[PDB]
Amino acid sequence: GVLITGCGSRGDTEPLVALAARLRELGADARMCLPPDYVERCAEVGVPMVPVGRAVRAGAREPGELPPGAAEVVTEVVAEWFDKVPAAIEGCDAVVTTGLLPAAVAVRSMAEKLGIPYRYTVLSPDHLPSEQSQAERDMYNQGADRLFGDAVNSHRASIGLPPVEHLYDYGYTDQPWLAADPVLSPLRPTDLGTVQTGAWILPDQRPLSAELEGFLRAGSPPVYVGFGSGPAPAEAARVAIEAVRAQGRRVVLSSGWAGLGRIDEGDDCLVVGEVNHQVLFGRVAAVVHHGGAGTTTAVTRAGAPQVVVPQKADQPYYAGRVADLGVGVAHDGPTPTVESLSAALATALTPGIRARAAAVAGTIRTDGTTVAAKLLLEAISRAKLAAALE
Ligand SMILES: O=c1ccn([C@@H]2O[C@H](COP(=O)(O)OP(=O)(O)O)[C@@H](O)[C@H]2O)c(=O)[nH]1
Repeated sequence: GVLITGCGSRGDTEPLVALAARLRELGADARMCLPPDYVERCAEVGVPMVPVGRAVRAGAREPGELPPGAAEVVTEVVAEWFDKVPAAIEGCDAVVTTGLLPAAVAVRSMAEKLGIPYRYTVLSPDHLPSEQSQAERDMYNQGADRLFGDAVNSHRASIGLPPVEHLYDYGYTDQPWLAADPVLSPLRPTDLGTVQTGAWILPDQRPLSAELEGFLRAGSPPVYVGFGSGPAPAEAARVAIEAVRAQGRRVVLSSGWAGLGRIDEGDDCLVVGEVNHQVLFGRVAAVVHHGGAGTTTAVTRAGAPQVVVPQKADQPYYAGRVADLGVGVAHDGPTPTVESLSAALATALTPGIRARAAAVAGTIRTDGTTVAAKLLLEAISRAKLAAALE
């Protein structure tokens, strides 16, 4: 089998689920360890998953309950991953991981004990160890060793392993994969070591809800607005609904983890939970979003013009890429006004940008999980998987 693990928000998780589902399609018994947020997501695509640790979404936790990334709970997190992974990693021939470092180091430790290959994956080029300075890598290593090195080493001893240090190097490896689209996120030409697979995208077969189908059929193509797993700007729903209205468009408002909702009873608005983005984004006039490596990839592949309203990370990088590609607008700052979002939308709603977005869509590959599957085949070899890829 193959074990796939991670701890993070939806963007850290969805690519992993994509890889797991692809591996199962290719005849490999891929299974996962993920935070409990993702139970429904894995089940609906037929991927076995073992929940590990605290929920990542605040609203999924108890009041006052700290997130898995909180420094205060790191000892517990390390213990939990060492407790729950052994049953899942049994019978596995390789492990692929992204996300939270203390969890990743626990997972690599268990891979090391079993003598099976471990691969870490990053989702945007700026996160590659080789894109950090030496001083930065030193700093990350020292921080990790100091914060949770003792806990990791205690659990390593419990399974007979020697101590390890430089936990950033250890968790990320010396050459993590880059599961990111090369058009959207180009890798510098001098980097020969990084394997850039393309984004890991699950071909989404889920139907749209009856309510969303009805909404789409009942009028002109709407504008989607959503902020994904992350925070939304002050007055986000009001500003976005009013700005979209100003452009003579209907609104699909994704509640997201921020829990956005309608501002009135207007029938020109539909509030949605989880949706099939691949399908929906082909049926909207534009997408206002946080940029989100995964969301940006989905929008770009769907060919919808964009307004990127970056909040944190990472996200300003994607806003800039979208603007550079000419397929959308990089909103100036994290907090739109009705005026600023209206202006950005007007630009994103031209026939020209529609054509540009349509063209760039065809350049975005969706077979990154097949590249990853082949990489796994070669790592394990050094059966049904070789046969399926042939
Ligand atoms: O209703 C939704 C919300 C999210 N996604 C997918 O979840 C991923 C979110 O990726 P991103 O990197 O933007 O994650 P975030 O920053 O929101 O955690 C993308 O593949 C989205 O298309 C989806 O299919 N439907």
